[PDB]
Amino acid sequence: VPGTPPLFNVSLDVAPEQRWLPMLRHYDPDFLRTAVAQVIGDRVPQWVLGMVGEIVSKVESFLPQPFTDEIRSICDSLSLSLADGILVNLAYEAS
Amino acid sequence: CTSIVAQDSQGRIYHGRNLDYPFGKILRKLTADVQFIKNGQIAFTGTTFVGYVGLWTGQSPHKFTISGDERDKGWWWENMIAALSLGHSPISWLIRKTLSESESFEAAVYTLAKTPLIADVYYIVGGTSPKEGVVITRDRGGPADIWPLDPLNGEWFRVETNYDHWKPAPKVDDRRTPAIKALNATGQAHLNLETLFQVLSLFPVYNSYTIYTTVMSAAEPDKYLTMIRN
Ligand SMILES: *[C@@H]1O[C@H](CO)[C@@H](O)[C@H](O)[C@H]1NC(C)=O
Ligand SMILES: *[C@@H]1O[C@H](CO)[C@@H](O)[C@H](O)[C@H]1NC(C)=O
Ligand SMILES: [Cl-]
Ligand SMILES: [Cl-]
Ligand SMILES: [Cl-]
Ligand SMILES: [Cl-]
Ligand SMILES: [Cl-]
Repeated sequence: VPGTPPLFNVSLDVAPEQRWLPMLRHYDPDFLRTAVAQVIGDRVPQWVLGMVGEIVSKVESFLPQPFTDEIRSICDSLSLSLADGILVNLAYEAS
Repeated sequence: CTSIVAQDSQGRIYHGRNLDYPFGKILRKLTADVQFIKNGQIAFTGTTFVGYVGLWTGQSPHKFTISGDERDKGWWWENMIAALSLGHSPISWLIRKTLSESESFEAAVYTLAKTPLIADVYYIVGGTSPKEGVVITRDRGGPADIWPLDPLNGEWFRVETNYDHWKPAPKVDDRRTPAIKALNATGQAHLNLETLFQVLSLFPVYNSYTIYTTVMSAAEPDKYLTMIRN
């Protein structure tokens, strides 16, 4: 028990734009927002932020709608740009 | 990152990983285990960060376990902007999709090997039967290398950190050799989730960048265990 993370259920039978919101309700939005800014800060070089609009464009057209629908529901819940949600979800594909 | 898949002398498959990330005193607070539900049942279990919808670590109960490690030949971001815009998949989205849909260890391996990706990666997969462990070294277009367990010839574990296994690990970041030595010293007959967890607790396999350690076994899905570090 001690040292394990919180355990959440996420239902794939619930719509993509709703299935993460129960989990999000357990966290302080200001905290998550600053956390997102941090990761984007020290993981996304500034040249990437310059064309971030482009990145949003390709994802919406070339990435599967659940991925994007889930991410936009997170961004709207936390008052983030869709760009920031996509970036933070692409920030880990490598170091 | 370090991922290990191994087989004990009786044929059972065990799978463990450390997820390392720089400037992660914040990600430790956002780490969460998620059970993904289908038809009122736990379809698969993963570990992730709040706000991240893909999975770098997870299990499909009684079928397979997956972990990914980052692979960087340089210019990742540059190459991933280029690679995205052709219908290729994000690394951790493919892991999640595979856990959700693949019917077997065999099926998961093929999908993880062949699906086009927006970046290079290492995929480590464990199954439920003898020999069902593999390291898949991915290029964006397909597999650079498939490296299965071979206990018949004495090769009962595979260690992957962040470097191609057929090349030496760099002297400045060699977490591979200490893991191999620790598994060597454990012995195939004493491999289990507890001793695998201990291997993943050795410095520098476990280091100041380690966010969490997960050990898991598709054949014993109730033993899935993630420990947040620091
Ligand atoms: C998740 O849902 C399943 C089925 O709906 C249930 O058995 C289990 O208690 C739930 N777990 C959590 C942590 O909510
Ligand atoms: C591990 O043990 C094998 C024999 O079981 C040996 O060939 C190999 O060199 C050892 N590796 C390390 C890093 O000690
Ligand atoms: Cl919080
Ligand atoms: Cl899914
Ligand atoms: Cl390696
Ligand atoms: Cl390499
Ligand atoms: Cl065990």
